[PDB]
Amino acid sequence: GPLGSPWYYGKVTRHQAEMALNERGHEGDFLIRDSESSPNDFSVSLKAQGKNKHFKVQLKETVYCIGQRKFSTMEELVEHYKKAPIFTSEQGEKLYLVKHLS
Amino acid sequence: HIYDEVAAD
Repeated sequence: GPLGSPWYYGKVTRHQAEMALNERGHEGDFLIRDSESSPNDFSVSLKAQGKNKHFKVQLKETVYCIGQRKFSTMEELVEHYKKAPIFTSEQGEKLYLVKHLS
Repeated sequence: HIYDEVAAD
């Protein structure tokens, strides 16, 4: 729900997010949506080859929590994963966030 | 709904 928060795409479901990413997205494009299975939290949905990825972001007492990392704002979370991988395979393929889907 | 693992840190 946040107004005045350009990081927030919308309250699209997982399947609706997959459709938008496949229809208009390029590798590295992503969107941030409410989580369907944990409604007070968020999901980062990433356009990736083969199968798109979805990552959990918990909002706990103002702090944005992803994996073992903590960020004061969603914007800083996004900036971190533009330069550090958000996903690494066991064979070394790394994925980064590039830009928000419009 | 299974979520993908975030890269280790």
